[PDB]
Amino acid sequence: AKILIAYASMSGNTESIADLIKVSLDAFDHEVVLQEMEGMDAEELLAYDGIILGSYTWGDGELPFEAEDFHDDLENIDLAGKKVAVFGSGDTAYELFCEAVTIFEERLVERGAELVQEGLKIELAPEDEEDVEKCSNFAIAFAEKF
Ligand SMILES: Cc1cc2nc3c(=O)[nH]c(=O)nc-3n(C[C@H](O)[C@H](O)[C@H](O)COP(=O)(O)O)c2cc1C
Ligand SMILES: [Ca+2]
Ligand SMILES: [Ca+2]
Repeated sequence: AKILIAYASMSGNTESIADLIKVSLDAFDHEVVLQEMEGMDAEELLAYDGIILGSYTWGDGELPFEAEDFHDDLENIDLAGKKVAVFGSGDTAYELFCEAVTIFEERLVERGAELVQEGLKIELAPEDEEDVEKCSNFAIAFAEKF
């Protein structure tokens, strides 16, 4: 086991970002598991060397209902030594664009994880050239940390 991508997606935008990151991480002969974070016991993260969380942002910059349980679930695990990163899909029409990226970044650092880079912030779906290149650069820099 190596790198885990746990994502929360409702309309598919964050899921599409998770798919792009995994494919890049595949090209480096890493072991990349792709999972949804809902109903996922947070204990599973300790089997991995790297962990990449991903979530969309819901009302008033709050985590979606599905991700707050997993976020609170992280309260009781030591992530010391785990190299982590965060991504998310939001909409700049809101004041708190991709607050979920900041929320999960603080929580992972709050539990001893080594945050290797600033989170990836995509608007809506990664359905154009520079969004795909944003994901491609983010995933490669994470692989350079390994
Ligand atoms: C009711 C509602 C509230 C939202 N609030 C925010 C927000 O506070 N900040 C933000 O960046 N995006 C917000 N969004 C936009 C979603 O984060 C955006 O549509 C995202 O791409 C959905 O990702 P998904 O396809 O993985 O579900 C909101 C969307 C809805 C419908
Ligand atoms: Ca986009
Ligand atoms: Ca663009």
